[PDB]
Amino acid sequence: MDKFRVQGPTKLQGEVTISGAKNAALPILFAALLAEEPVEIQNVPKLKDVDTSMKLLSQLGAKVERXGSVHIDARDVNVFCAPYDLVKTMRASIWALGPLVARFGQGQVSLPGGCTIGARPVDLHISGLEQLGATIKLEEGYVKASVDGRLKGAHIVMDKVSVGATVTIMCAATLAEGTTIIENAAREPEIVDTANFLITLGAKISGQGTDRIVIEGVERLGGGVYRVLPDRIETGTFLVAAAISRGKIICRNAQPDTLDAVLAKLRDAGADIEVGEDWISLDMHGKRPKAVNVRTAPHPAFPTDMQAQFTLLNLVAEGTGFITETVFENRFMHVPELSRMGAHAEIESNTVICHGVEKLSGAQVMATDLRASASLVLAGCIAEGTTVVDRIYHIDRGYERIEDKLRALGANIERVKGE
Ligand SMILES: CC(=O)N[C@H]1[C@@H](OP(=O)(O)OP(=O)(O)OC[C@H]2O[C@@H](n3ccc(=O)[nH]c3=O)[C@H](O)[C@@H]2O)O[C@H](CO)[C@@H](O)[C@@H]1O
Ligand SMILES: *[C@H](C)[C@H](O)P(=O)(O)O
Repeated sequence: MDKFRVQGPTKLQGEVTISGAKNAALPILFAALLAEEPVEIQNVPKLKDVDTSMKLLSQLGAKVERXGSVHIDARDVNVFCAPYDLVKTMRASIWALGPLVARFGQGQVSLPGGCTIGARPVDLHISGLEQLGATIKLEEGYVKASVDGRLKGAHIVMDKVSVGATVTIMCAATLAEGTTIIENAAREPEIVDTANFLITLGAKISGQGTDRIVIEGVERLGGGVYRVLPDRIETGTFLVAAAISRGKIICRNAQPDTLDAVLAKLRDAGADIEVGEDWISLDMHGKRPKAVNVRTAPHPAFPTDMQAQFTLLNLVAEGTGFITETVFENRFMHVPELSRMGAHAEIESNTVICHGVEKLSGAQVMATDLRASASLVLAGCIAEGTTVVDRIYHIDRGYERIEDKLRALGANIERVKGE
């Protein structure tokens, strides 16, 4: 099992080109199960979850290939049970269910996996599909859905905001008979990107990006060419990397408007930020960041996917700052690991109270999920001495070539294999 050995401290500065969003590429790949003409998806990041999704789609009978772009021809899909091994390793696999039921009248998918940061039920996906007319039963761990004929449009008032369930309902509604209105819909940029991809195929959707999405079902979806938007979490991760190391960075192929909350908190931390049509620059002017208070919540509020990274920022910042996590109930595993590197923090229920220190010390650490693992690698870059982050395959799920990108910013990092 691979690890990253990092030698610190190193000031991270330079430039990085942001890859396509992990969390837009994934729902779009599964939405392609609805397409009855070939599709070309551009700017797809080379990530472990994308590899898993391509294999999963192939096992359903879709013809899939890639490089920068992924090409999919789902016209001959003929298997409606997703394979357990591919389903259980990530969260995105749940998105195979809705398209299979909407287009073929049936689908079976085991409960998903992915980030171990909460119980992560899928009750809202099930409830939404049931409201669209699907009959669903859970048996031996598989969610089995079916419908005789087409799904039927419905006015669905989500009783909890959910990125994934909004996607499931929106995608399935594109082939339903009639109009579907999703209330309390998640507004994330990836939902807007998935909607625009579906519209490219011929779907009729409006309201994406707002709390109310209206879908008018059509008989079938066609094909198209679509470019995935930039990864806002990767962008935020590199901006934090520059901030905590008192450096400067320019992120290219970025989309500033997907990061209003994050950029505002970085400015509160003392960063000098400028933005262009497709880039973001951050300069600390050699200064240590100032601690900030943060509360995660659904988009456009501060994203839970940037929470571990900002915990790190506060732990090396000037002063005390808190990080309140309201979206997931078990997303503080990075804290005890950063404490072993010399950080000072206390956890009070859903909030981490951070007291910034001047410098961290290298240590052997390990994170059990994607963003926590990336945060430990960033800590290693600025810590004094050697840090070894174990189980880094978690990072591969959401970052394309983080090693090369950090190295280009000045990091001393090596991927060590086999012990
Ligand atoms: C593959 C992907 O896109 N992953 C992202 C997606 O995950 P994901 O789609 O799983 O996020 P959700 O928004 O659905 O989850 C938010 C909250 O709702 C709860 N919930 C969710 C679904 C459901 O059926 N029932 C339920 O109770 C969750 O367990 C959590 O407490 O959005 C999260 C929140 O921005 C991100 O952190 C993930 O990186
Ligand atoms: C970590 C939360 C990842 O983004 P997911 O794919 O498991 O959601």
